[PDB]
Amino acid sequence: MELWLVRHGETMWNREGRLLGWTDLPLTAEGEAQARRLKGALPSLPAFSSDLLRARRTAELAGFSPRLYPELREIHFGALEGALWETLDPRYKEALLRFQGFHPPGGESLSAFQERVFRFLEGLKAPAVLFTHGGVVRAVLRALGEDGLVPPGSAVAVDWPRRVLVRLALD
Repeated sequence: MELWLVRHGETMWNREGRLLGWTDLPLTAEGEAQARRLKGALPSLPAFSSDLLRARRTAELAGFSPRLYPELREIHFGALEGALWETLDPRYKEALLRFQGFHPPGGESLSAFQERVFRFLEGLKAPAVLFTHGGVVRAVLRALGEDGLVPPGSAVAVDWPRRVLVRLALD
């Protein structure tokens, strides 16, 4: 089934390189500009969005009025929320780089995160645009066997759960 996933615009923790999960930060001015650029570049499909501010706002600026689902949230980093990627302990860094065996204290395991995301995708009954997060887009792209890193404010379309259709970045 055709699904479009959008990585929300940038927040301050993107340029600062800090893990941003359930911490509810707003978009930066540039993050809002990235979101506005998506208007007219995405299909007019039903829209669903993570309830976190940065995702909701990206959807709004992109011209949508999405229904909110926390199931579309970024992974909960637990005690690692706000941690600088640069100084992350090797165990955590390798786990995130390899996207495996990640279980932050007080947070959500990568396994639980994947089950959450894929369960939500399975429940969709028709093509839709999903305003979400970097980790969600990454989980989907990786499950489809491709590199999962995409720019903030960019999108990807996939035929779930078979293949990636397109990656769309604007400037």
